[PDB]
Amino acid sequence: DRSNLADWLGSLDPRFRQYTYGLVSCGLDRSLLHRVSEQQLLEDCGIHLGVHRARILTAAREMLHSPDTPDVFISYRRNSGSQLASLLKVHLQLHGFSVFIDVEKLEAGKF
Amino acid sequence: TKVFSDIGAIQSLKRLVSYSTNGTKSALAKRALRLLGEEVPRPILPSVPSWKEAEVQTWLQQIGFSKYCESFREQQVDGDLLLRLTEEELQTDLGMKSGITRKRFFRELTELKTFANYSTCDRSNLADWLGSLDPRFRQYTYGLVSCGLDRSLLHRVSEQQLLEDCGIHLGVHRARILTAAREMLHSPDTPDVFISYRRNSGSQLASLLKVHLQLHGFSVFIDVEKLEAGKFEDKLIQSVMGARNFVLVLSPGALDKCMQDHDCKDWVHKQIVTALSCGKNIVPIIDGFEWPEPQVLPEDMQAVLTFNGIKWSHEYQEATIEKIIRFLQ
Amino acid sequence: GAGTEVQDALERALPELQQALSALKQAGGARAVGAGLAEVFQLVEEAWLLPAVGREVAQGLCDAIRLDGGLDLLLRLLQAPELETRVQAARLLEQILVAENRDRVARIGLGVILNLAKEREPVELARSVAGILEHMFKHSEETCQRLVAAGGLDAVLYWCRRTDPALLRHCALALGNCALHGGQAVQRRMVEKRAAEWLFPLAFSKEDELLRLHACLAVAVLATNKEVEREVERSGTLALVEPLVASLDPGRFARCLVDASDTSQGRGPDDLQRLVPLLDSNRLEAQCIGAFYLCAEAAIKSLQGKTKVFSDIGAIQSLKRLVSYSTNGTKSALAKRALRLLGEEVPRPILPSVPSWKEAEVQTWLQQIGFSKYCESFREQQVDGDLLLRLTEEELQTDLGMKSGITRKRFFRELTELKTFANYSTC
Ligand SMILES: *C/C(=C\CCCC=O)CCC=O
Ligand SMILES: *C/C(=C\CCCC=O)CCC=O
Repeated sequence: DRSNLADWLGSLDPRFRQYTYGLVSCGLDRSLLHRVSEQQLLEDCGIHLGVHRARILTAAREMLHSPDTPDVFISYRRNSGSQLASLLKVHLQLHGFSVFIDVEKLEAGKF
Repeated sequence: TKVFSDIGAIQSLKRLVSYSTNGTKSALAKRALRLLGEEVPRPILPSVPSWKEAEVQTWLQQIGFSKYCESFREQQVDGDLLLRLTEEELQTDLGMKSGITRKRFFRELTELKTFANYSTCDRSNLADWLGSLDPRFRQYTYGLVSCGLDRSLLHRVSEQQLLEDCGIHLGVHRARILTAAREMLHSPDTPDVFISYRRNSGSQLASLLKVHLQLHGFSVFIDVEKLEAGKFEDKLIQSVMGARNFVLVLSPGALDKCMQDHDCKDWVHKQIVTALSCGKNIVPIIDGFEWPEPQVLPEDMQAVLTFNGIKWSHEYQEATIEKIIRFLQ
Repeated sequence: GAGTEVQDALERALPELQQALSALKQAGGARAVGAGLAEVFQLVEEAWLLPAVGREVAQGLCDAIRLDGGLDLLLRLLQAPELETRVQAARLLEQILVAENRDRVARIGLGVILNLAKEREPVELARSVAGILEHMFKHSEETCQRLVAAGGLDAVLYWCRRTDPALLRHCALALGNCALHGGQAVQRRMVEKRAAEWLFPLAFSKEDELLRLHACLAVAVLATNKEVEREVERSGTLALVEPLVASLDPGRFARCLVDASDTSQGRGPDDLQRLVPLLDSNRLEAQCIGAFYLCAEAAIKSLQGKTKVFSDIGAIQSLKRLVSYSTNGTKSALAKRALRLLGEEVPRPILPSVPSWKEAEVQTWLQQIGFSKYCESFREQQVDGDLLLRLTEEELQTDLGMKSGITRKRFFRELTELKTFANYSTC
């Protein structure tokens, strides 16, 4: 369940969480949910209780409006500076720099 | 060893070795299955729709439905039929009584259909389109290319068609395909050059030039010297007379049959004449040619020696090509 | 008998590989490795006579160099700036390159192979490099996918504008393997690299007949890829196929396929299952190259008394269709020959004017699409031409007694092929 549809359904009503798998199998996710029909919910996703369909479907429709250049490069000896290299990258990536690392393993493709 | 079997590891490993692409993940899988002792399955050829009854039996065994191999052979299901099996056929004809078993079958099939290489049957790469909507959709490729839909036609299909014709069963899925389809409504005697040459000597250079020039946006024609019929090959010269540019491949002695060809019957001789006649842009390409006396040629073609030619070099092929193009009009 | 000799070989060859391993330690500047290379290359060339002497002794000698042999040392020898001897290593590597070595060098050698591929000008080198690439391409989906993208294809294509039999033969075989073994993706890339138009030189050279056949097998397989069909068609090289298959004789090239050393295009159940696609295509340029080759094997394999291959490969029924609904003389001559060479009776072509067919012609076609189980019911209900073209599922089920839905389905599929070939002029 990539979209935590479980928790969404679970917010409508804890008893709804049971329909998770049936919905993630028809492939619906949170973004698609705004488009499903009563019929789909019934046949495809196997929600059987009309009352339940209707509530899911409704809350779905309220989800219609409620859905070569890195910054830095680190060059270093893989044998000695490998440690510092990674460490910096991490730190800088946290701080909003896209970094690149001297992956020294490759010789092909016009030197 | 009984651990792995019960943990549900063996069948999982088999799949990593059946529908594999990566070398490593597959090496490892092979090793593991051997280490457990269980036979290692050979990978599946992915081009399903061109599979014979033999390959269907192999996959039936690697997804363990061997109970059924016999019925599949007796009804000689092959590649095409496999990809098109319905629940009914599976139940009745192939004799899979259990709904739950049908369901596990189809689940295995859908994995196949998704790994399939559909190149032989899909001219419009509908596979990749469907696969962009959602990787799980790629499984409908064959069903759509069989109703003949292609990318250009897709904008016109109905929900009903998708359901019945192409056998997409899940409404939800139909609806998404159909929608993205509708967004695809708005998102759906004279060659330039002729090369005349001796098929025995200049055949090499001829082709080479054509290729190079075709890359560079000239439509070329070649001296396919094999034909004598149809009013002394008048069709041959319709091409030359129409060919704005005329490349002559001058190999060492390319003008042998042209030499004193008074009947104008040698195709090379003929062409030279007709090009000269039409006042065509003649570019001789010099690759070992020693220039003869014009008098040894018929008068109608003597003047072809009076066109400035280009030295051929295989070594700096591209450079030579650019100069030749420069000389073309 | 064979093993005794293989063992005998290894008893000399392995210490000879060690005699080489001593030399393998140094460089070829002073021909320290140079002699050693010249030795072991020719030693495995003397042992390359053994696959012929026996049947594919290649494995034995190769495994020696692989498992513990200086296989990796030869890969490093390529890297070694002893260009004079790096071609000698390449020559040797090209030789010692069975499936075993191929997989191993796919892990390591691959990188160095391509690093050495970027070297172009040295012709002798290039020959051996295009050589290793040719074997490499025929390894795995991902191995192609690699080489193609990495300029391995771009190497063989830049060497396709050269003038050297072996170089050219190799390039042709490569683009062959690359088209065959590689995926959809690989193929698209080739055609978009202008590979179809680059096979033209090879296919247009009366000088070399085998080069042509190889060159055309390649372009033919590309045209089976419906998605790239048109681009191959407009290349011009696709028209150039059919004449060629007429010229040569399958028998003649069958002899030349005995001694393919399973390095070029050796006889095997693999190749057969990869030709059947062609025999089964739309393009008749493919169905020609298809039949030609499958006929060359229909010779050898019957001589080896192993016909059972074709039957199982699904080749026989495919061939029958090429001889039933045929138009072209060549593609049909070839088909007839092949079926005779396998011994299986050759079907007479079908008269295409279906709707004027009598009950007799319906029985004949029922037999050539193998539904003989049903011939009797078709005669008892005296189905003729008109009725055949109009059969419904219901009639087929009930009246003609085809119980199985799946069988009905295969029937109709065969019928639709008929209806499409039909001459409907009378009606
Ligand atoms: C060893 C086998 C496949 C792995 C491919 C390695 C590619 O790099 C095939 C044998 C299957 O049992
Ligand atoms: C030899 C047969 C057909 C080929 C036609 C040649 C045309 O050029 C017929 C015999 C069938 O078995």
